Amino acid sequence: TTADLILINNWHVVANVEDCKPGSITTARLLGVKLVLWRSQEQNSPIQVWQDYCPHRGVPLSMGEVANNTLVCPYHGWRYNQAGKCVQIPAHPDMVPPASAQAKTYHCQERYGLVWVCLGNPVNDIPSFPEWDDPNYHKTYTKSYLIQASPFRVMDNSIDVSHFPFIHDGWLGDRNYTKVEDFEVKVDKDGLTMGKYQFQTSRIVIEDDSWVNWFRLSHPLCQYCVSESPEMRIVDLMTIAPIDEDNSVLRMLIMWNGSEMLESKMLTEYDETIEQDIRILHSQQPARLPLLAGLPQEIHVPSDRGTVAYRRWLKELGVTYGVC
Amino acid sequence: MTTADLILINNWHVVANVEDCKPGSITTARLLGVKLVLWRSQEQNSPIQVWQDYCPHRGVPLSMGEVANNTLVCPYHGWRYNQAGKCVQIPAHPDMVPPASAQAKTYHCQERYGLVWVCLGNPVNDIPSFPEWDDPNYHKTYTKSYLIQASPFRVMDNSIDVSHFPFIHDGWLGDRNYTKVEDFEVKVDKDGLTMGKYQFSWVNWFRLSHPLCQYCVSESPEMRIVDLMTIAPIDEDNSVLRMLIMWNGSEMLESKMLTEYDETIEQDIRILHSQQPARLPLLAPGLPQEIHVPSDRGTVAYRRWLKELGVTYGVC
Amino acid sequence: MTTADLILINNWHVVANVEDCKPGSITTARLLGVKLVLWRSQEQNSPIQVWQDYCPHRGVPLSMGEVANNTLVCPYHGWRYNQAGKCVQIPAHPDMVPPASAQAKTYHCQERYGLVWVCLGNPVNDIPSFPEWDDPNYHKTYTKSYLIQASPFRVMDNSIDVSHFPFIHDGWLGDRNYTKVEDFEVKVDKDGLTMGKYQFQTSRIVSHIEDDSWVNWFRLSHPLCQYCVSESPEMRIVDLMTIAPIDEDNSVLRMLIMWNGSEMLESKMLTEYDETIEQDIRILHSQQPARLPLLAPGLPQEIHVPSDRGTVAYRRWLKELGVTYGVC
Ligand code: FES
Ligand code: FES
Ligand code: FES
Ligand SMILES: [Fe+3]
Ligand SMILES: [Fe+3]
Ligand SMILES: [Fe+3]
Repeated sequence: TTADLILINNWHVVANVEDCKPGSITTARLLGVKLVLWRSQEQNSPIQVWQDYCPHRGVPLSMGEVANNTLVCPYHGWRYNQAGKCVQIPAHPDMVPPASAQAKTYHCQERYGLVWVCLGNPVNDIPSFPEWDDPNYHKTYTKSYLIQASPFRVMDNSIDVSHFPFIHDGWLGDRNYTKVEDFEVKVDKDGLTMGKYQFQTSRIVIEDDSWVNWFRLSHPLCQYCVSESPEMRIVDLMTIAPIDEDNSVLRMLIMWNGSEMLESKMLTEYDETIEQDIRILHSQQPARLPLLAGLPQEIHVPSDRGTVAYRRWLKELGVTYGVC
Repeated sequence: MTTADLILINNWHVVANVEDCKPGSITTARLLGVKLVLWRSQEQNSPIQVWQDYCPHRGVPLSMGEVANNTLVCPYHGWRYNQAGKCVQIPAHPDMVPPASAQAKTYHCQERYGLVWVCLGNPVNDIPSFPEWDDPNYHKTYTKSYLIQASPFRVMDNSIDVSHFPFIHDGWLGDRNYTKVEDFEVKVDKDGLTMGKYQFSWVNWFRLSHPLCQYCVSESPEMRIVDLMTIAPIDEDNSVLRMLIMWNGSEMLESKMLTEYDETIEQDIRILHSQQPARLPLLAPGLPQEIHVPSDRGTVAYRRWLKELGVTYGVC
Repeated sequence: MTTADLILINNWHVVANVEDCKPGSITTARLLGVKLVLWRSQEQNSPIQVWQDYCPHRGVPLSMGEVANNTLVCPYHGWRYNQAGKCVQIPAHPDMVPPASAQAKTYHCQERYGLVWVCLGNPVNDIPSFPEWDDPNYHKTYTKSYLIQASPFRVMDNSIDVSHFPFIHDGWLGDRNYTKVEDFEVKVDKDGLTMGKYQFQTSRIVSHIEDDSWVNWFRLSHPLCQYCVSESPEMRIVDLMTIAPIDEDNSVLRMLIMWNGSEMLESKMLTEYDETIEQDIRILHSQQPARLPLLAPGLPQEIHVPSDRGTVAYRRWLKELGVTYGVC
């Protein structure tokens, strides 16, 4: 579509590396752009991420096939090498393909088992995830969640902490303990950091009903969360793929230093609470996130200081896509 | 799809039947482009609140919450709104007095004839009158609601139209062998529009003081039937039709009367859904202009009335 | 919606097959954003009327009515319209003189090749010619009608294209081992767009295994109809493809197929066309932008190679004709 600079020139997860097998074709959408992801059959072949579009007659390349180290358009069989250049036009086998015959290619990097894509010029680093190679931690990935809400409303809901005892009653919050103690938030050059805050709840992951959480966003659509009890530490990297201004894909990478056998329960806790959030996200109007300044204007109370700082951060960053 | 037409925004409109709103219940409706939430506390005889279905904190519909004591509680962070619409409790800050702006947008609501009437503006006009409501010799019945994909003014146009009876209502209100329409009278003054007696047996007349409500009278030597038809204007292109039917014959006719009304309402809806343009064409304006014959005098009068009232919503 | 393009409004378009308009029948169609009603009286050999599907009294579709004698009767108040579209009876006022405005909007209709052609405007062009129609050497069959969510001009672009045969029609109209496209000529002139004889290699289900060299040729005098001749040393197949432009983004494709060979080939002829038409539709539905891009020195612009000379010439011809509907 018509996204902004902090968005176009940043890295976004569009797939799990396990989604992209050798010789395979898959698709995604990012910032209004249709993407094709493909790999040759070679062992550990790299992933190409291109705009899903043959410039000859406008057919999606994802409808084609991988042949050797090339992607072949189904309509007239033009073949594109790994750099996106047309190397063969079958109707004219002795013709040099015109230089214009080329797919639009994007930057792709595999990191944390996720496929990261930059549609522009990649001036930012991929967000840090310190536990990735820590041998004390195990990992698991949630399924993806397609959410009919603005990506910035999706992240707003993930920075929100006061909703835990209501839509997450029995999982992350306690309807008996609704008060939200004070906490600190700072927005600097490291992005947005929400400081330590304690909340009363036990988790399927029992007398352990005191958890201290904090989180950081260096990237407005990624969040690194740390949730700690005396017994265990759980971290997660949530990535929100902005399909367009009104639709999102949520993925979460979870790591924990307890027993590896907790994996099933971890995925259940996250699945339950994600779907609880999605019920609210789908209902919110207007769909795009209102920035600080028909329907009434938003109201803020002190426990909204982090979601207020997020709206302020988005404005300073110059975000206009998916917001209002 | 909202309106500034005063005759619409400053008027009363039926949005529900009172039996639909039990104590402790939450229901939804739409009126003139606005999403409404209707709720009652669980105490007996509790009043009906009708609000814009929206929490001003983070934009969640209040209808997704729950009724607790005398309050409607938003599901997202549990802000509690009392029957007057004021937020009385913000659970994250139990000792804080909520901001003055933590307020639901509330609308006027009145129960009359067993229906829930709502005014979204200033209630300048009054609810249409219905004399037989106070008459112990008349039984009453309510049709189900009918959702119609047509402009509410085209819906009312079809109810003022009387020459179609022998065609789409053949066998029920008309007879294909008697198609000629005899002369009848219609006047528009500032009591509204009033169809003079006519007959296709049954002698009928009707009047509208409200452009989307109709009071019909149908009389025979045996008995007389009155109905109050109300057309809820959801937006410019969608309507909810209800009828309140009263009659002074045997009460056991109810099942048949409901069937006769159901048959002919559905015959009308088949026409209403097909008509183009969707908005009602007013007089003197790639589709040709309307044609009028003498038996259209009532629907012509209706188009003239709507122009004098200044209607622009759902009309062209 | 509608178009002011004269080449489209003042031209003839197929909207139905004559077999779907029985005496006494009412059917519907849509053409260039206009809703049509097609009807016939019960009489033997009655003509087909094609009118705007609209009663000017209160705006009801006349197609919801019924045919009575030689009139179409609106269901709402029973106004009766004769074959010329004039209202002859207003039942509420049986003695009145119906106003001149009580008249359906009527269009030009003409049955040819067993198809119903309609002109919404002033017919300055003729229905395209299909010489084999009157040849008793030739058998005929009609495909079913295919609703396609693509611009009618993209649908025709795909039918002018020949280099795609060995790919999406591999095993039917081409061979993945013979993908080179021989040279051929194209002309845009008084006749419209003509692709000269083009030889390609394939065996086909409608002929013998060794009959594996075919020669195609086609002419469009009308930008949404195509007369195509496909010939081998063993058989000659001709077809008249017609694309009904429902609106800018939706089309109805019909094909009338004739061949000079055994009448028993009919089932195989319909199988081949159905299989290849559906392969073409899979591509058509995927193409973006939806409207056909014209020539012009967001999405990257089209590239053209020499075997595109016919589809390039088509884009040039459409601009020369003044087409703006369904093109970009
Ligand atoms: S459209 Fe891709 S090769 Fe022609
Ligand atoms: S959205 Fe209603 S309490 Fe926060
Ligand atoms: S709308 Fe056709 S006769 Fe009245
Ligand atoms: Fe949550
Ligand atoms: Fe009726
Ligand atoms: Fe084809």
